[PDB]
Amino acid sequence: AESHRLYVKGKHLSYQRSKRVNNPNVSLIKIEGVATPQDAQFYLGKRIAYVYRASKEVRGSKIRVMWGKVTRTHGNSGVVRATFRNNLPAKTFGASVRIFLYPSNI
Amino acid sequence: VEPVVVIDGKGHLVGRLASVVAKQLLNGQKIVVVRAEELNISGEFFRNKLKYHDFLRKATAFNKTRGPFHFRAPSRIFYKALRGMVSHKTARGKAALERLKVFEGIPPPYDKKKRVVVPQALRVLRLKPGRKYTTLGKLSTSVGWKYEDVVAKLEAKRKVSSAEYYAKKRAFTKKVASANATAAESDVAKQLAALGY
Amino acid sequence: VLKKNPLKNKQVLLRLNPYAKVFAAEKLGSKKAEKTGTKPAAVFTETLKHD
Amino acid sequence: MAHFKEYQVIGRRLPTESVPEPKLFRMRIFASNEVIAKSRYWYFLQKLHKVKKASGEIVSINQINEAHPTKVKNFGVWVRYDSRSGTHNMYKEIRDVSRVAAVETLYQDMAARHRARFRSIHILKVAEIEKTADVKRQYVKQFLTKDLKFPLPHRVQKSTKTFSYKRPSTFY
Amino acid sequence: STDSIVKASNWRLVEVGRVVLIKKGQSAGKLAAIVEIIDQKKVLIDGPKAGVPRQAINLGQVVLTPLTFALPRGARTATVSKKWAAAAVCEKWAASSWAKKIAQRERRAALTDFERFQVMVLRKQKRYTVKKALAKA
Amino acid sequence: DNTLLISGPFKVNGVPLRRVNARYVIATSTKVSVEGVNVEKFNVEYFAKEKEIKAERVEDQKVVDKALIAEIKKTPLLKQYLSASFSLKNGDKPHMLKF
RNA sequence: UUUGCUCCACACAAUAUAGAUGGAUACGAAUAAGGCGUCCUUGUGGCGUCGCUGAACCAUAGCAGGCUAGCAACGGUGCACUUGGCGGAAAGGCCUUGGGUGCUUGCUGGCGAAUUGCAAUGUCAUUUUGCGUGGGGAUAAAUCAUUUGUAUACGACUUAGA
RNA sequence: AGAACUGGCGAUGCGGGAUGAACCGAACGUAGAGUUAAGGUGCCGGAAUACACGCUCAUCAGACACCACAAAAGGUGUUAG
RNA sequence: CUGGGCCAGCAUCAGUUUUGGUGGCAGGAUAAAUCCAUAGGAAUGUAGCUUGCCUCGGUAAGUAUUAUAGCCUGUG
Repeated sequence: AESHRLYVKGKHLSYQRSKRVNNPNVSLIKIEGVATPQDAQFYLGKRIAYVYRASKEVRGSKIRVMWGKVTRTHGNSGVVRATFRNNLPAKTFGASVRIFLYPSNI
Repeated sequence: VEPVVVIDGKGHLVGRLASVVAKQLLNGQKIVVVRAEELNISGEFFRNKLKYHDFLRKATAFNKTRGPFHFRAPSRIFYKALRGMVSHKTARGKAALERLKVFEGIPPPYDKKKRVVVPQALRVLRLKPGRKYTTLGKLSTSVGWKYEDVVAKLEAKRKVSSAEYYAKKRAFTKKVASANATAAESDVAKQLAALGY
Repeated sequence: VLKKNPLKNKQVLLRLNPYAKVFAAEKLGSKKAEKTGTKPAAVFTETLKHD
Repeated sequence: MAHFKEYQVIGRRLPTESVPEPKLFRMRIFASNEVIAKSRYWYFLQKLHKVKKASGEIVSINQINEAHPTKVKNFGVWVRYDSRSGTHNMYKEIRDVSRVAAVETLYQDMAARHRARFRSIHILKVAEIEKTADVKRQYVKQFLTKDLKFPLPHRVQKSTKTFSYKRPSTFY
Repeated sequence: STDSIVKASNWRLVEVGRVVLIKKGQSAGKLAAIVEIIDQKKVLIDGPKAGVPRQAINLGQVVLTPLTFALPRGARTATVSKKWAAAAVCEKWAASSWAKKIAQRERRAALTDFERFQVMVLRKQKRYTVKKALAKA
Repeated sequence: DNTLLISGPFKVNGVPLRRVNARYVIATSTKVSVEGVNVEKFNVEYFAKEKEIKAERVEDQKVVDKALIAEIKKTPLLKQYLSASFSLKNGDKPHMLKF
């Protein structure tokens, strides 16, 4: 109980985009340990959270969370696509993100 | 999958190392590259020196001080290859970069910290045998880098220290693998083997 | 108000075209062919395998 | 022009009351699908008989499978082709397990060495070479010697991950 | 010294009877034998026992093993089997670290979560008795 | 109401009889016999919201648990297994692991 | 200038953060060659073994990890002390000796957990900065003005004045 | 500089050709999901440091239509004929 | 404290779509192979045999077409 994590780590790389136009509506996530679209199929539909600090407390907390979910895979190397209730801020390209194991249809 | 990754520059091909190290920064991973002076470039030394001179001719004509800066140190020759592969003028660019350090030799904390290689940028895996190449240290020196010998001196001093260290290590790992031997074949050991351990 | 596709949705599949009911029931989207032995003649194989 | 299959194409001129039953001609054509093969049939027939496919018909088209698709053979290959500055005949040899396998390397080789795309080459003949040492070409003879063995020095293994915690070796 | 000493790289040779381990494809994981050399890049292989179909293969999707057995070149599948068996090839392979690690790694991967837990508990037991040893001599 | 009735057992890891949703669960392959366990009475209205803790709840927990614990014990390290929390270690790949 | 100033402890309010959530786990060197183990003439030596990836190794069970009783070791690990040493490339860290103290899931018991109601906000990190207490500590200068002319367009420079 | 037929630009954004009136793709109400075109997929940058057979080493290599030039003539460089 | 209102999770569907696992059929040289039977061959010639070489273990040439390995071709 050194470890308590029940999510897989991921990184927020980019919005969906062509060379010169981006689409903030979809985000591209690289899930740790996932190298192929075949592997990434496991994570589709799972929930993600981006988790951040703020100065103003809300429900007596300075931690905040943006939720979303993995929607399809992306390209040939396990990258995955994700939509969020809001839209990841963009300063967060490179930030860590958390990919849960539910909804589980193990 | 590590807070900081430390790469041994040795036997690595600049551009391919630069390519991987740059993607690493843009994805959030801190990198420090050491031993930048034993980095290679493919194709023999005369061509690479020649190239560096073509780069030397470029300066702002009216004020050479505002025109391109020609960095001669191996670490910094590498930093140039990298920088060109990152949108270094945007905010996100500067952030990516700030996650990265380059050194000639391997200066302390890193000296007692593990280093990794990057196979897809490793020359011996990459260059076809017979193909001529260039040591970055030798190249720098010839275009004005001052500290080849200083870093050489420091490295041998370091390497002596590292040997002693590695020798204690091995000796210790003897005692362990020895004194293990008894437990190594014990009922618990047979159980672990049943589950692959 | 909504086009339903008989190719998914067996209900409208059955609405247009019954038969489907028997088609499925009898299989026949599978269905073994008879069996004959007829051999090709000499000349057909001579020239298949010619040069 | 791809992963090749070899076809028998058999065709003929359309019947006339004057000549019902006109003569039948066959070609063996290497192509990837049958639409190409019949195209190819007509391309050659038109250069060899007065006929356009508008006056003829294809009577049969049948894939010819390799008889011994795991015996290794040495093939003689005869080829006509266009260079940027003329046109040339050329004999080459290829070692392989099937004509279809041989022909495909013929095409890659004509591309590599002579910059000949497919439109520019005609396969003239392709033939298993019966007796060893009717083999004429060094770079295939080399493989025919008794108790042939060789190493494969300097092995590079592909890595699954970007960093590695050991300096690799090329040892085979 | 006074003999001429020359250490010579002891490469696994591509040769009839050389046994190889197939890296890729559908026969990935299985052993086959080189039957006939095609060129510097291709060979005919055949793995009757592991049920890998006699086929021309590119050497890059195969990995040479140290094992080799007597096999006349060109040998058809039937006599490949007879010979492979006569030679006791699987016996030799199984005995290798190489084959053992593959097996080890395979077994680990099949472990249940409960099983993973037991390995933990057992490890902690072994550890314990080890650290007191590694402390006495 | 589609849910899964869950136990623990309480004495083993402090989880009471409880509703759990099936999409938030991984099913291990490890399995205890549940033959001698009552369980008939438990349903949606059992959990119905009508602070305290009902005496029935506390007694049903003991009824169900005693039998479960009696089964769990016949298999070494099962108790301990269930007392111990699950987590991902560095290295774990959910899409690979067996459970 | 009246408030002061500084280092260490742990204590409250603001504040920021390119993004902790089991461990950045140290030979060097070659790659048409090497690692490791062992022997010795300590070598371009002999014998053995390994690779084919870290899919490793180490750690990991307990109210986010509570309360209580023992057995067996005498180990492990944390903490704050302590005996030696080593580290200047940016050493600011490393190895060591000796006890003390907490924990110990090596093993065997006795309790606890619910109702946070079928997921949602539920582990606290480290930066500054203002204040609060108790201890140790320390007790200046620079600028303007005045002046020199080795200086100077003005600033600037360089001198001198208790 | 001047004609022929058609298609364009002009009157027209959009995706590609770094850039660009006219090339390639494709023409345009406000949006969601999917799929593609032309063009791409080491890194800048979304996408295989993919797979396969060759060829090439340049003390001035080479790297993609329109297109941002190169010839006669030579080489015991190396390849295949 | 209910109710609205809105927001969310799960379930059963409907529309669109994307990505897997699996069953049954058809065709062709009624795939070609492999495998089996048989005829016939050869060489990058297996066993024998011959003769010098031996350390007499083995060996080199030569004979020899299945034998103390095997392969190729036809037909079935």
